[PDB]
Amino acid sequence: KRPGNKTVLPIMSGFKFHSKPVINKKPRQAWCWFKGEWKEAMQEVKETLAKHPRYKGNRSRTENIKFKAPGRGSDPEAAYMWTNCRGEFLYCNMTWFLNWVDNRTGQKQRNYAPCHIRQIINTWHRVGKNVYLPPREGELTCNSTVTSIIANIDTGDQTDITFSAEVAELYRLELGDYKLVEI
Amino acid sequence: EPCFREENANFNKIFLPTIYSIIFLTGIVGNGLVILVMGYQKKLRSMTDKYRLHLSVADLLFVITLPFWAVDAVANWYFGNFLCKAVHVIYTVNLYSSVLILAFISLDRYLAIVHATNSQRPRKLLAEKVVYVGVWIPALLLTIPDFIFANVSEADDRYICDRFYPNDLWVVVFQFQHIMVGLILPGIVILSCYCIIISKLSHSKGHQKRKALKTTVILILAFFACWLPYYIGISIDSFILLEIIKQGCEFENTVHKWISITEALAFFHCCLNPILYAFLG
Amino acid sequence: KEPCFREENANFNKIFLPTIYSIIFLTGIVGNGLVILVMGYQKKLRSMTDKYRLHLSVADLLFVITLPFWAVDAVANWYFGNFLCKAVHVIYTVNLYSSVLILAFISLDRYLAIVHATNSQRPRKLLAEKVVYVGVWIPALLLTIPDFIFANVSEADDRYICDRFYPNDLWVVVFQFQHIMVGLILPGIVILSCYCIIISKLSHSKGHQKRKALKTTVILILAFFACWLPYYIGISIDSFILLEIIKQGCEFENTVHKWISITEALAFFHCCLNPILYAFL
Amino acid sequence: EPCFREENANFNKIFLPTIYSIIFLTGIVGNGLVILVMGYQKKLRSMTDKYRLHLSVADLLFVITLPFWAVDAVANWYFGNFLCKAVHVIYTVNLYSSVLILAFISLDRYLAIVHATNSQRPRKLLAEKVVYVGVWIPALLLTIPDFIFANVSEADDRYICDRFYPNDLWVVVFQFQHIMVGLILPGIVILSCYCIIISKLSHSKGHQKRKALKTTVILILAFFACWLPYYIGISIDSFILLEIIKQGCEFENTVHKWISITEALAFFHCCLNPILYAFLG
Amino acid sequence: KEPCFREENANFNKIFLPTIYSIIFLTGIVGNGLVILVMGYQKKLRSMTDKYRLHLSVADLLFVITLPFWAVDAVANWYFGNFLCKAVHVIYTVNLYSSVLILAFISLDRYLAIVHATNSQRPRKLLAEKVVYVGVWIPALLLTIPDFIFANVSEADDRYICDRFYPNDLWVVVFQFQHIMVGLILPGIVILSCYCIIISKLSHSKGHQKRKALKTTVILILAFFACWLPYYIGISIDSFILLEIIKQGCEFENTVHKWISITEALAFFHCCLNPILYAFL
Repeated sequence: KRPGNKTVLPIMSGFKFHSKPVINKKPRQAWCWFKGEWKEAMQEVKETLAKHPRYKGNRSRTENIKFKAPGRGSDPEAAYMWTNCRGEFLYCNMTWFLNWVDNRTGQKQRNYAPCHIRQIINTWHRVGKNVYLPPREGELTCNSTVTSIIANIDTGDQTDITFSAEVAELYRLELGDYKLVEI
Repeated sequence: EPCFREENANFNKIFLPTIYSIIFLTGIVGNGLVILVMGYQKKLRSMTDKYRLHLSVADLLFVITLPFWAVDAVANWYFGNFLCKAVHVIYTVNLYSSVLILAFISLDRYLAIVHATNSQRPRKLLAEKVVYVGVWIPALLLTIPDFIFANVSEADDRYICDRFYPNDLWVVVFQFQHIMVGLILPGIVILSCYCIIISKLSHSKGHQKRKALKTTVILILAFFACWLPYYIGISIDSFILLEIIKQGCEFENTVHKWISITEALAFFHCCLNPILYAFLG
Repeated sequence: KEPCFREENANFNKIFLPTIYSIIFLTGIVGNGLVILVMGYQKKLRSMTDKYRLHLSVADLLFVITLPFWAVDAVANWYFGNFLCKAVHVIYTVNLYSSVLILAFISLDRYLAIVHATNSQRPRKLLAEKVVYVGVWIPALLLTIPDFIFANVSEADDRYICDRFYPNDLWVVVFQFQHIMVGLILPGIVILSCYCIIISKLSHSKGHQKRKALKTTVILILAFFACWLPYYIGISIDSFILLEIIKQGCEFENTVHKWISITEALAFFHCCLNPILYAFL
Repeated sequence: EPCFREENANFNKIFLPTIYSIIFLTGIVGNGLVILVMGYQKKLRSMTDKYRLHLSVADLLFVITLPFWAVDAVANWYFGNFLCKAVHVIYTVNLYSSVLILAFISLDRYLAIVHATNSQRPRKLLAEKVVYVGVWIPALLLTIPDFIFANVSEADDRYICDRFYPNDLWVVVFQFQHIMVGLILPGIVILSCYCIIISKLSHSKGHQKRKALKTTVILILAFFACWLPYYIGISIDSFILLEIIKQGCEFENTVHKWISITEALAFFHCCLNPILYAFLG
Repeated sequence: KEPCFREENANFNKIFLPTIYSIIFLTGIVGNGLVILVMGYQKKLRSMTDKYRLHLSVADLLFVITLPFWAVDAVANWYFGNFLCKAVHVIYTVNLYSSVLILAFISLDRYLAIVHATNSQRPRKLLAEKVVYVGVWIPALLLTIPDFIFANVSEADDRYICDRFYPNDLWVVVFQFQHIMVGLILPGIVILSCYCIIISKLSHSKGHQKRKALKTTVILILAFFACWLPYYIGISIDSFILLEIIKQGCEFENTVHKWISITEALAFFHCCLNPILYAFL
């Protein structure tokens, strides 16, 4: 949800009974809350990775299995979020939610992410960029259920599950069991 | 902090129209007796009496419409917009013309004691004809921004007869000029001419007589000490509305309760002529 | 929806009602016993309006002996029977009505005394002796048949409140409607009419020494109306709460109940001031 | 209810020493000026003045020690048992003897107006010999229990100087006997005295002459007006300690706060002799 | 061991302080300007006390320059520099000491006028002219130097308040006690000793009419002390709260702060009454 300019009853300004609304100083700042039993889901993901036969790490422990963000200087779509919320494209820093999931003590842990809008996004299919309109005013809200994860899992001394921006992997998930055949 | 929220205390809605009813009863009886003993019968003694009859008839035209303010104090209207226009313009014209007339009587006393010799015809013509262009016409042209801008509006769950300006900047400049015409500039004129009055009185202590300036003095001091906290409260409302001294919603509705109580207590200017006539003071 | 919800009653009212009741009971007993003993028993009449002051004093006795029953009804509730609750309510209503009717009669008396100063010298004695008793005492007793019937004591959580009760709230609000009209407006309109006529006809006089006696009468009526006005506005607003006009302030409704109790206490200065006007002149 | 509690409200913790201090300084100044102009100089004229000397002396020996209560209202009584005993016995003797001599001057005016001829030596008898045995002797023999039961106490943190009794019924025995000797029987005695005074003064309306009663009338009225809410407060506290008017704990706490503020208001009774002397009223 | 328990809730006070500051501002500027324009500008002194009233008028003039700055400090927080903050506080000190020193001087004037009325006439003129300036003005200027040293503007969350600041609590203790001693106890003992000697010597006099001019002086000093006094007890308690005699009342301490603001508001009335006692006789 991205808040806009807070409003009051229209005009109603006079000698008596006058109110002042609240303007939106940052039209680009948004918010994104992820709800549910997230840590239980992520330890179920760790248990499934330990269940997987192609995981070359220590399957007897899941504490070494960690979810890591890519390093700085990388893509805005690969480091931060990229999703469409009613015509606008959200970019959220994944420090607080990733620290809250992984319980990394000594840093900032929160169940949401601080978000900034971007009118300029990359292209996941072709090579290029797209520049959009300035964002619409008012209230901007979106609601969906998280169902899958785009990531890459490196096997070494420690298991660093590195999240990627492979948008095509969602459709490869959804249509991987189906295969076209010709009778 | 979403916005400022309107929550009036319940003691406002019950202490308020009792005060309006008190001033209504004493105003009707006092202005009625004063106009019927003076204007209907022409029993004048000095030129001050005509000035105070002009003050009394503006006060009377106020206290026709005073119970509509009493109705607005506790409840919401069903009459219409035209009566709201009439009550607001009559409020503005009496509020301006009262301190105007109170300035004219002060300059009349200044002409009385300082230019005691070479002023008989100017006092007579001033009390006869000049106050009609000096009092009502500037006051009624000051009612035109109330006449062509104000309206009723529905705050959804109730009907309100009050002021509605295009922006808060209009509000602060209108109250600012309202203060300049209501307290400050007539106050400077009145107090300066009273300085000159007492300065010339100090030269004539050898013959006293008189004991007649005390009525005008208690009138001006009663009016100013009656009207002062209303101006102070709306100046505080001005300073928070021009966002210099922002403090929160609790200070805003504290100022609003304050200005309501001070205007209710400040309308005792209706009951300042006839009780002083009855006390002969 | 929202029920009556008056199960919150006060404490500062329960402390401050009895002390004003006791000071008014002491001053009513003392001053009214003194004025009856000096004037009605010993026949020390010099003027003729004093007889009407005696009748007002008699009504003040009828209020002040029954006043500590109102005090124990304030702190406790009734422990002394439905008959005595009927007695205190009927004597409350007859003294409250007889006070304003004898003030209307002294109003008409000063009007006939000064306007008809040539021919009304036997009619003033006629209205002193004959028509005054059927003028004030008979209507006050005959209007209290509902005060005889509806008054009772009702059971509660071991309270036994002494209160009048009606078949519905419609009978209640029409009772305070008739109460407000023939308690304020008709005596008020006849008092204001004859008094504005008496000021308009004293204006034909050149400030004589017969105007030195009006001041007691006018401070009497203005003190009486100033004391009984806020209770009158309170009963007007409380009646306007019912019959579905103002249905928003239920918290405002029991604050109106608190205010109406405290102004019902504070309206009792009328019995104090009759010997206070003899302490002064 | 789990239990009961003790709690002083926060506002009177600063408000009571202010009233205590202002009445302390005006009491010492007025009483000292009265004794210096009258007792040391022997400049008294009438027989009332000697009673005014006695009032001033008792008022002094109350008011110089009143700052100990001004300290102990907010602070802790680390002074001593003997000091608490002394201040309590002198508070009670100055509460009693003032009412006693105020009854005595009513008796003196009674003897003045009706027995103006056949009593001259009784005036000096009741002003010289009867005063010692009938004022200070009863006001000392009524103050044995606060000589013999009074003590300080450390109840939890607080060092308390306060009137302490073995059980609750002794408190209401004291309070009932206290109101009946402090207000009630002087009430009837003084009321009968002035009733007969005005009843036989009405026989001589043709010779008004002196009107020296007005000083004593203003004194008795102001004294009773200052002391009456304290009496009704201690009556209400007696009635709640007979557990007949039970409502809850916070009602009795508000009764306690009412007792504190009404005793503070009843301490105004000190400066009524010297203020009326300074006004020559 | 809570250090401060910082709060904000003074919303009623933040509007009650500027309106009282403004009314004292207006009545002080008119009264002081008129009294200097009559007394000092054209030499209308009839007694030697008029020079004292002239100097007190100069002091109250200097205070009614700075009352609008006190109003801005009441509503908002201070904006205009440490030098102007020091100026406001230093003339606050010279008023608060010069008023009591010059009223002790008029006490000495009246004492020497009534006691040594034969051998002391030239020393009366000597104290009227010569030693009066070095008596009132420069001792206050000696006392002003901790205000210039310690009081300044401090750092807050965009407030920059103008108060008096000290390195620790010990300086707060010593300067508030020395302020209350030099404000209360020596002028109090000299005023009461001198006045009791005046009225003791007046007892030998045969009720002469030379105490008619004494009446204005006594009502001046008593109105002055009734003005300045609850602030004195409040600051006595606020000095007494330190050095841990009472430490449990943090909310009590905040109540003391609110009451000390309200008693400053009440105790700034003394500049109003000095020309009001010339408006009345």
